[PDB]
Amino acid sequence: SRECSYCGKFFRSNYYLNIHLRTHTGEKPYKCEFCEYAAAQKTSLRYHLERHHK
Amino acid sequence: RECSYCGKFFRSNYYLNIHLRTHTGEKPYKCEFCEYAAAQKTSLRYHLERHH
DNA sequence: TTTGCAGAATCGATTCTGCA
DNA sequence: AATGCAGAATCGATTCTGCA
Ligand SMILES: [Cl-]
Ligand SMILES: [Zn+2]
Ligand SMILES: [Zn+2]
Ligand SMILES: [Zn+2]
Ligand SMILES: [Zn+2]
Ligand SMILES: [Zn+2]
Ligand SMILES: [Zn+2]
Ligand SMILES: [Zn+2]
Ligand SMILES: [Zn+2]
Repeated sequence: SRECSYCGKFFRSNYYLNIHLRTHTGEKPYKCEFCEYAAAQKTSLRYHLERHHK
Repeated sequence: RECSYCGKFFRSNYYLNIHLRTHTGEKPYKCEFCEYAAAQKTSLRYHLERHH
């Protein structure tokens, strides 16, 4: 589907809905190699690298 | 009135002392419903309003 | 159509400031 | 002057979206 069971928002793809769901479940598949930081979305990890590891 | 972490200036020593918590992470405001702790009162107040 | 990059927008959480 | 409450202003870690 494309509607969130938690917050009711509708998304443009099933693909992004499933990414969006992590925000409510806690699931965070992108692990920082350098610390114990994890992120739901690639961009959060990328920012985390640029700012805490430099 | 000057902070030694960030160099910023403030209007008073009272507020400088509160400002330092943002760096030191001393968080005297404490939620009696979750392990949430804050440096400034407004943060604890916001926290109570939407969580509890 | 489904997946993905990339970076701007968002808005929760915090800091700053007007006034007492 | 020093303290303090309250909300305006700001910030930034994440979400969302133009594009491919
Ligand atoms: Cl304390
Ligand atoms: Zn949702
Ligand atoms: Zn969208
Ligand atoms: Zn890291
Ligand atoms: Zn580090
Ligand atoms: Zn400072
Ligand atoms: Zn709490
Ligand atoms: Zn929360
Ligand atoms: Zn910003």
